Amino acid sequence: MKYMITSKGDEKSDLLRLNMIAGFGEYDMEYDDVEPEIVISIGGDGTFLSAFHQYEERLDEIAFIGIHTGHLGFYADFRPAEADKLVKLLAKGEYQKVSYPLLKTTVKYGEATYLALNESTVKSSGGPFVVDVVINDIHFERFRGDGLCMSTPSGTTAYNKSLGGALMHPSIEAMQLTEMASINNRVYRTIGSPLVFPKHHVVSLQPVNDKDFQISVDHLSILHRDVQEIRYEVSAKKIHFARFRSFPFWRRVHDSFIED
Amino acid sequence: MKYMITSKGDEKSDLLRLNMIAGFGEYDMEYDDVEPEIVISIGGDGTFLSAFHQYEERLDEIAFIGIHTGHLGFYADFRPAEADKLVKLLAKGEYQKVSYPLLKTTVKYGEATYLALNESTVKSSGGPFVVDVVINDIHFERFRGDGLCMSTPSGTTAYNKSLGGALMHPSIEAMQLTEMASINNRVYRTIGSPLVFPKHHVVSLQPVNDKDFQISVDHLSILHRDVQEIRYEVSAKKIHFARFRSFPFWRRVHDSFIED
Amino acid sequence: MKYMITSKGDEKSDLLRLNMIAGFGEYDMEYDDVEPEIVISIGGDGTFLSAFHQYEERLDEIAFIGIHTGHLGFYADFRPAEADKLVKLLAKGEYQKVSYPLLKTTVKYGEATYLALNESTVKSSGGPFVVDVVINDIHFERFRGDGLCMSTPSGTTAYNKSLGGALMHPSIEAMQLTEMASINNRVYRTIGSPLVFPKHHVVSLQPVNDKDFQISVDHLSILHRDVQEIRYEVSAKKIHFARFRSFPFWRRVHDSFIED
Amino acid sequence: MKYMITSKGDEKSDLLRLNMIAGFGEYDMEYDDVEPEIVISIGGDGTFLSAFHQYEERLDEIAFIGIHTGHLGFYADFRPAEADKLVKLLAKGEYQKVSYPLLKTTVKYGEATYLALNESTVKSSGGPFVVDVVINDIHFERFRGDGLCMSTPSGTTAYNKSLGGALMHPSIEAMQLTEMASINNRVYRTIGSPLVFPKHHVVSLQPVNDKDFQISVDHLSILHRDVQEIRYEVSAKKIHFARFRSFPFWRRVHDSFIED
Ligand SMILES: NC(=O)c1ccc[n+]([C@@H]2O[C@H](COP(=O)([O-])OP(=O)(O)OC[C@H]3O[C@@H](n4cnc5c(N)ncnc54)[C@H](OP(=O)(O)O)[C@@H]3O)[C@@H](O)[C@H]2O)c1
Ligand SMILES: NC(=O)c1ccc[n+]([C@@H]2O[C@H](COP(=O)([O-])OP(=O)(O)OC[C@H]3O[C@@H](n4cnc5c(N)ncnc54)[C@H](OP(=O)(O)O)[C@@H]3O)[C@@H](O)[C@H]2O)c1
Ligand SMILES: NC(=O)c1ccc[n+]([C@@H]2O[C@H](COP(=O)([O-])OP(=O)(O)OC[C@H]3O[C@@H](n4cnc5c(N)ncnc54)[C@H](OP(=O)(O)O)[C@@H]3O)[C@@H](O)[C@H]2O)c1
Ligand SMILES: NC(=O)c1ccc[n+]([C@@H]2O[C@H](COP(=O)([O-])OP(=O)(O)OC[C@H]3O[C@@H](n4cnc5c(N)ncnc54)[C@H](OP(=O)(O)O)[C@@H]3O)[C@@H](O)[C@H]2O)c1
Ligand SMILES: [Mn+2]
Ligand SMILES: [Mn+2]
Ligand SMILES: [Mn+2]
Ligand SMILES: [Mn+2]
Repeated sequence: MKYMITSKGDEKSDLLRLNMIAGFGEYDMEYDDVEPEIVISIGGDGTFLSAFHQYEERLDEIAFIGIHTGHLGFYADFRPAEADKLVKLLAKGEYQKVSYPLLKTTVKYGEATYLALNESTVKSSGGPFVVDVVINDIHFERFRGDGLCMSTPSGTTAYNKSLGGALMHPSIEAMQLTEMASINNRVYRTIGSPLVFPKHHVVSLQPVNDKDFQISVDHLSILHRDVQEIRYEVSAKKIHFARFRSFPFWRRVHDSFIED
Repeated sequence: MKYMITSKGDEKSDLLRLNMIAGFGEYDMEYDDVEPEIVISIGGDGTFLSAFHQYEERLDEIAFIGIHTGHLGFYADFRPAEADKLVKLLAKGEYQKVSYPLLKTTVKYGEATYLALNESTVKSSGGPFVVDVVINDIHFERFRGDGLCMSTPSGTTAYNKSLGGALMHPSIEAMQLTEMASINNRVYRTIGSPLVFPKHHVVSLQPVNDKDFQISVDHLSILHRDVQEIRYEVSAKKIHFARFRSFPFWRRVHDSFIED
Repeated sequence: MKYMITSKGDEKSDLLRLNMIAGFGEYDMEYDDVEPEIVISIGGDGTFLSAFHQYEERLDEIAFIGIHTGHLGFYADFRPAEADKLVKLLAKGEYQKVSYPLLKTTVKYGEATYLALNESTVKSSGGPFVVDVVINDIHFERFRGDGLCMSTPSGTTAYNKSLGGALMHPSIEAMQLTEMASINNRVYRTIGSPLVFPKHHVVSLQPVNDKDFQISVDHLSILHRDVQEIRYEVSAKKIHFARFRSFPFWRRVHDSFIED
Repeated sequence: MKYMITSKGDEKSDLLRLNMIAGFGEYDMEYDDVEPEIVISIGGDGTFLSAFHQYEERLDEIAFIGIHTGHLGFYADFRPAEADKLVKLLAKGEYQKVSYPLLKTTVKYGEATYLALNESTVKSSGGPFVVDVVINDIHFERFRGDGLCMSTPSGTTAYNKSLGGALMHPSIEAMQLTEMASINNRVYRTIGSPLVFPKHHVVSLQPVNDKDFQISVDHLSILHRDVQEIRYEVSAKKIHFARFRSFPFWRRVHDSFIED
């Protein structure tokens, strides 16, 4: 099988990467960073997201694995001392594949599309943020605030969590929308609660006055000018994970927020 | 088709009920309150929940319809002035059926089972509330607080909403757990975020010291003594709704919280 | 100086109490549990609150000291290994006094008054909770929910904190009101935010339908029937603390919630 | 008395301004926009804040009055139809003065000072926001998130409110700090609760890595580069309000968020 390794670029990660490559040479496994089937990320969650966006054109051909040399390592399944055992099990093909939903963002002018593994958010180019929120072509609310966040299931432990969103098991094919500091008074009104949307629903944001927005997708943040629409839907594409040990989502959540 | 009507018992509701019965007599529709196929509720959401728990043994044989003479009327599809048109459309059979998920609660001693349309909650019999939260047999957290709430999708606009939970579209077969005033300090720790569980997962609450709990199911509240386990799962049973007009969940939410 | 010691009644606390009494005998200090000037509490925060309510008639004649053999120990200034040094410093009179504000609750029928060191809360006798909230004789809101909490400054780290309230430095002579799961929809509306009231303001709760309420004051909880009014104001009375080492409130907060 | 009027610049406001000037000519009142004693603002709250920052060097020489031709008008005491009666009462000197606390922000490099009527906030220049929070020279927490907000009492109905802060009566000489989307996980920890600081306390923010910050003061937002410290304290200076009718803060709050 062809494989690649992405390193956080610190010393431990580079060297762990050199050892694993050397380990893989002992199994006739071709390192190919153009068309791999297995992508290993050595670092934290930012390094893993970078690895994901490097290969966003080949998502179904690839299965990902993270190694935790970072701080939190939510998407990681392995600590550095397991790295040698990873090489072995991965070479003999003893793993099963797990798929998590992804988020499609579309931006139109007067079209760009993006895939997010954690979330996509929207803020103004500076100055007040005001958008209308249209759900399946019904006008739902006019949002005044700092911004909005739309999150995948596995993204709900991330920025979504800090905004009061719910944590969502990734077997549920959904996306979740949360507010950033909404204004609510006599004249302005938002739902307040996060909203959880099923696979077949479309949430569109439409400008009211200013048409420039700071749009983010995972760690990337781009300015879009003269925007007509930002459309959110659950993607048809999925990320595949290589699992060698049963490591349930809720245990992952527990270890990351409660203890160990 | 056999049918029954439940009234809030105020004057408008009783009289609207008398008129509809008289209307139904003109179509050879048998009023039967033992084995109806259609149950009409005239009142608010409490009246509708009562109607639901009256027939919890016959859920798949029945389709429900609510008429709003109450205050909020979330589960209502009709205002009183449409009542005459309801009789007609229902008699000629021009409706489609919509199904929403339900919540199964099981309580064990040393077993009682209940079905909830909004939610089931747990509090202490007075004195401190402390439980361990076990998800799919993995121990997730020890909860110290006032109580916990587990909510259906259509229940998320209800008590769940007031506790900071997310609103959840009812096409998603899930249940959602939210905290009531959790204690978080140097020594005590909860997740904080609401949790959204898929159909196949089991959440069990297990006592730590006191074993008496105030358990609620929709409007009903019962004391249980010497409790060993409270087990939550998404039910295999569903509630069926008779729909004559397309009335999407998110429009229902909008009309109930934003305007009109 | 006359003194008393209250023990949590576990083995460590009783024995630490016996040693300190024996230590105090070496200084001609009269143990008097009727009219002490110094009250030492050995246990956690519940033990300290009990000690406070034991002497609520003699608040300005007494200065309190807590010793932490409990779990959190927010009101504690000493760990058990410092107990011997406490005896000494307290006998030679090398301490300064610190005063924190208290909360006055008045309940009227058709009058009972209470002093709270943490907070006083109000819930229904079971069934729905609905009250009007009158501030300085202006009608402010009608509250529908689970209950309300009114907290002293030093109480804001306690139940208030779990309800989203702000932490408040005790040099500020104020009381703070927070909601328990308020209902907010098209027809029902509360402020949502906690409210912070100055010394000279009066907040009165007035029943709407049910007139029986579960009223709490610190760890005590009493049923009141046929209630006409619950009136909250910042008390004229203060609790005095004996301080031997500078131990600022914000450091106390840090040690209790962030680390150490 | 010398006086000036600031207009929102829409048609109603300009014309209401022309009429009031003409009204004031009938009383020998000198319009002076250099050294007035009375500053009238015609518009919404943004127009009023602009009026405040225009005269921040002469705060004790001036008393402010707002006229509501905007949308919310929190700082307004008058609607346009009262404008004629305002001219009269203000000319005959029948008013009393009300003073609200202000917030001092100091920024140091390797000093700029600002006065805020609502709040001052801090965010990064793009990229992650990380600061240490030092209270009275004790290190309290390391904040990771989107930013922080420090608010006056009368500012607590504003941005503070949208971030979950408490509303604070302006007789309390305090400032309140609230988080913008803090990150809390196994490794990162913030207090979460808002913090309310008394007049004599100093809160200093100190950079950890990036030293460029987007700092706001009311409607103004400035980039500061190579920042060493951001220091918050309750100002010695106060804003004076001209009151002709008793209009209590809590009634103002009620009218702005509950109804009318
Ligand atoms: N106010 C906020 O909470 C906020 C603001 C902006 C971005 N973010 C998150 O930061 C992500 C990307 O930034 P970055 O990781 O490259 O730098 P970063 O600023 O260090 O990310 C912040 C933290 O989020 C963690 N994280 C990332 N994905 C997660 C997930 N699915 N579940 C739980 N935690 C997760 C990171 O873990 P590691 O320790 O392994 O790096 C890190 O601890 C965004 O996708 C976004 O979700 C959060
Ligand atoms: N702190 C809280 O928020 C709280 C506490 C206890 C119970 N509840 C809710 O009250 C329900 C049953 O009580 P009740 O209706 O008989 O008396 P209730 O006290 O009047 O119910 C409270 C309000 O919830 C509304 N409601 C019920 N189901 C809803 C839903 N699926 N979505 C949105 N709103 C909904 C009711 O609407 P109507 O105006 O049509 O009656 C009423 O406005 C419980 O199942 C529970 O969800 C809420
Ligand atoms: N949902 C909630 O958060 C909730 C519900 C009811 C009561 N309470 C609190 O419990 C207090 C009395 O109960 P209890 O202590 O006898 O039994 P408790 O149930 O053990 O008290 C709960 C926790 O609050 C802590 N606590 C008490 N006063 C505090 C303060 N000023 N600041 C920070 N933490 C404080 C206690 O500390 P220790 O470990 O030292 O005992 C304990 O960790 C009430 O006054 C009330 O504030 C909280
Ligand atoms: N996410 C947020 O909530 C957020 C973000 C940035 C700024 N702000 C607020 O906006 C203020 C300045 O902006 P702006 O007014 O010029 O434009 P703005 O964006 O229109 O201000 C937002 C709203 O805040 C209201 N407001 C201002 N001061 C208030 C107060 N003391 N109490 C209650 N509401 C108040 C404004 O009232 P009017 O209708 O009369 O204009 C407006 O409704 C800032 O000082 C800041 O407090 C809020
Ligand atoms: Mn990272
Ligand atoms: Mn009801
Ligand atoms: Mn205790
Ligand atoms: Mn404005």
